[PDB]
Amino acid sequence: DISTLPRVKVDLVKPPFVHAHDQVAKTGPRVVEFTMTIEEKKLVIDREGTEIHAMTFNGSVPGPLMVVHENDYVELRLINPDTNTLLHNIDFHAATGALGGGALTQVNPGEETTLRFKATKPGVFVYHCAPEGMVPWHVTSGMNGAIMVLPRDGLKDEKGQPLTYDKIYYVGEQDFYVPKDEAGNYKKYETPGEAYEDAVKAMRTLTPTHIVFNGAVGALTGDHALTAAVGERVLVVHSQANRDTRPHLIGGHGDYVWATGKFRNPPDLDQETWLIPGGTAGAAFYTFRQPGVYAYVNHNLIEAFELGAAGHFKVTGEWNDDLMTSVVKPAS
Amino acid sequence: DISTLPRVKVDLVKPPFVHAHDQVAKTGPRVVEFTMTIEEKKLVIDREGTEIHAMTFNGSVPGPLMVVHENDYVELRLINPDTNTLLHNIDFHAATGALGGGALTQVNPGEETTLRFKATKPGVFVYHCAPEGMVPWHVTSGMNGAIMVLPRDGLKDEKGQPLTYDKIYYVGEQDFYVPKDEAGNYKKYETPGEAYEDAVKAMRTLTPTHIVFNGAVGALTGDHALTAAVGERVLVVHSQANRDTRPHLIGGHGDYVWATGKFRNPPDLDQETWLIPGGTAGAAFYTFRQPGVYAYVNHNLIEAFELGAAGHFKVTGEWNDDLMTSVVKPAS
Amino acid sequence: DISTLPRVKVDLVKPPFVHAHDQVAKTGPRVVEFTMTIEEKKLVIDREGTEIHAMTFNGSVPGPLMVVHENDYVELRLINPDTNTLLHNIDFHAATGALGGGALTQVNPGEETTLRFKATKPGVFVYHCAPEGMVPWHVTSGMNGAIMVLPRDGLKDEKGQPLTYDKIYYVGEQDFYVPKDEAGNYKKYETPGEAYEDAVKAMRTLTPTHIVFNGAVGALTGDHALTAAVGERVLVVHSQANRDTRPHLIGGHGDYVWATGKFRNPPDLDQETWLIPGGTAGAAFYTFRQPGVYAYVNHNLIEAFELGAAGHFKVTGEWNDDLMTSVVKPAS
Ligand SMILES: [Cu+2]
Ligand SMILES: [Cu+2]
Ligand SMILES: [Cu+2]
Ligand SMILES: [Cu+2]
Ligand SMILES: [Cu+2]
Ligand SMILES: [Cu+2]
Repeated sequence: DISTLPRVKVDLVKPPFVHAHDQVAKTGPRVVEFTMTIEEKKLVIDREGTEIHAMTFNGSVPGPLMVVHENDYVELRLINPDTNTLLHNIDFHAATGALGGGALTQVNPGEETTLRFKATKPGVFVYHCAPEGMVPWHVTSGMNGAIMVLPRDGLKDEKGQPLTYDKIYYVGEQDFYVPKDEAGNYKKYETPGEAYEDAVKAMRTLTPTHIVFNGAVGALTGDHALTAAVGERVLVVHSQANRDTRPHLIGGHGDYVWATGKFRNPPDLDQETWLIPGGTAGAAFYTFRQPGVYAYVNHNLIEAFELGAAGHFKVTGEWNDDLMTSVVKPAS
Repeated sequence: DISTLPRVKVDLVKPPFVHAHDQVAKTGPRVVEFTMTIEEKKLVIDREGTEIHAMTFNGSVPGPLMVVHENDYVELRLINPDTNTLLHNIDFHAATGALGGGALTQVNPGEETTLRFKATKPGVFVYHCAPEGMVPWHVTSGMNGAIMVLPRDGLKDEKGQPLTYDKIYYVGEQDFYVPKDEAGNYKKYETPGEAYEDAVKAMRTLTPTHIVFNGAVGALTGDHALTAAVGERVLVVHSQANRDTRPHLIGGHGDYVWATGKFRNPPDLDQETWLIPGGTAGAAFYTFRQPGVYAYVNHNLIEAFELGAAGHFKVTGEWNDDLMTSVVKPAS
Repeated sequence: DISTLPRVKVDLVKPPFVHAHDQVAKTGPRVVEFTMTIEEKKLVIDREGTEIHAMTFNGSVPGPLMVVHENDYVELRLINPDTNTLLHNIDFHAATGALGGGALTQVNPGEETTLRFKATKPGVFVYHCAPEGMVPWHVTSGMNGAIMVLPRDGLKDEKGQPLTYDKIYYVGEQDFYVPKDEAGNYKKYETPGEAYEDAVKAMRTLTPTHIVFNGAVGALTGDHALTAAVGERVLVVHSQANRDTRPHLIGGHGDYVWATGKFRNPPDLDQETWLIPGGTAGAAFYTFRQPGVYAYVNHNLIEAFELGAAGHFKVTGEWNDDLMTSVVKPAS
């Protein structure tokens, strides 16, 4: 009887941060209540000032990471304010039935809905908007995020020993398909309906114009670089709702990686680069061993360094000359 | 001595259906006899009426699924009728030697050949035509299928317990590269030889114009939707002879997935989306838990919803409100 | 104390060959000394005579395979002769810290540097040049290779039994993005600086013009085909520094495959095709069972047969008619 279960309301946070949670379940199964408000907004996605009409969950690309435990119930109140122009919904890859909830959550502007589903499978999973006839447009406009369903006894390694993270970050990778004129400049549009056929044409090329982390070129750099300390165990959750990606920590590794994100499977060990298929979330665990700057990239290096799929970690602590040293510094 | 083994003749069926077979071998090793007739034919592949010259095994794209057990012999009689215009052959990824049989099966129109090979490795495997100098043209014109080699004691889960399916479907995913003029309209051709250089040019773009299941946009929808009942265990075999794909059951999961199709390996559990590399067949097992419509898609959603890589399951049975429910239906 | 360890100097060889090494470590940990000299040179990459300005480690594309054991130290002297024009460096995916060494190895023409790192994780790993602001240009101009870090007790199968190879080959797969004019012909450039923006434009299309093994179309064919004998156990290491690939041995299999290259993980068994993500090296082990010609390809068959990603094995020995035979040779 679900009415007899504890309810807990979660207040979500902006990626790449993640709301507070317990890795090992400190309660029995609960109904975990989330609220997200859809926001259609202009977003500047690159250094040139290219501005698109983004479709977001909770004002961000990606949408926030939701975190529950296996066999919790997820209850989501989805709000589509009358300041928006489009119909939206939500599909959870974690859920079973009704197109992941999409069939039950169609909200016109000025409407809201509440969906409840049982999180029966542990893993990281994509969620995204999926309105009938317009699915890839919404998804490639930013309307996706992820949900992590932790095993009730937390994460385990390939031998069944606990893996406990000290920090968790969520990197949502977004492929945008900004329509171009024949000279190659980005086109700009007066209404969503007037943009639609050109959006479809741009998507059909299958060639993204931008591939970004946390919604824009350089979003995870500078004052917004990810941080860690030598010796800290960090879990990076990475999602891509539409297109394959291949994350790589430049200077590091994925010590334990669930490339397709599902925690009943033993992790892959010692990965340099891992493939997260389009429509999947993955998770990588690493213990930092050296200080300094790391780049976290999609290792199609064109996608990383020309199209935007690169962020930074800044790591504090002691340098280990046993692991790496310059013997002879560059010289004539 | 192969002459002392039982022979069994199989009558193949059109995808997505699969010929009758036993999951657990009820006989010792056998010579399993198949016959396929090559058919070059016009096929309408989309809702616009785009018509291509398809090259098929047995009149279908994909070719039929063949099913044998490990250490059976597969004996194929391949017929190229004099009504065809091209040289064809067959390469089995399940076979060992002679380019998978391709070197031994070159049949001009009006010729036939019979190949026998030992199915030494259990899994789902691609087969395709591969004529010297013309390989990707034949494959991307539809001339591919798959063969399933079951373990003699049937499928097993990650712990070695039996997995028995109630139903099996074969989804062949086909990438077509229809030549376009500079305005972007599809070109139409008077002879294969006159089409060839433009086919090569179109392929070289590496951008398919269509990506379809069972040979056409919408082929697995409507009266031809896949079916199941709540509680039925379904195995979906999925092949792609040329290009990576990422299957996803919208509203469901891959409970047990062999993404690269080889049954000596433990399956991946609880998958949302799985990556089947180009030139591979994969297999996913799911037990339906909810009724209604499911979409089975390539989760590059542009490929699914704009280029054609989407089918439907219609599932009968009882709705489970514990797994999913609308708490508050969409309202103002 | 690293000064108390044995030092061993390795003399590298040109791919696809690999320098001599022991699979099982016959000494304790060592400092393994390598030297590579950067060479910028013109390379003809296709049958049409398309000539690019390649950037190489040691004069080859790919760079040579380095082979050490887990917990050895790798000491590399990198030389950038004054006959080159560009700044280069080296990033090892096997290393920990300083962007894989890239931050410590920036060498202008006329400079050299020596880097030492501890090879703490067993596997095959990519190395590549990665100069700040120019990374994908150098990598896609050929400046990448791989390093194999063997477990001290050699390779093991999924049950922990030894796997010993008789022969090893290194196949580096290179994606080139040769700039094209609007008619589609390759453009040719007077200086690197004058080529740069067009190189960037070509890369941004995300569509390689050439995808080659060992630096050119047909490099691993004819007198340079890979060789083996029936019954020989062969390990093929395959890297791709920028783009996903899907190797396949036509007529064979990957008996044991580490698709993402890391030997602490059990191998995948009986693979037809495997996915090596961009920025990764993988390794496949096969025991030949049939003589003749095999094709080793990227199984996007357009990439293989139109863009160049195909090589040959020539295998000597006895034909096994039990595994495959022509029953009825092609006839009217
Ligand atoms: Cu939406
Ligand atoms: Cu989805
Ligand atoms: Cu053919
Ligand atoms: Cu093939
Ligand atoms: Cu360089
Ligand atoms: Cu790298």
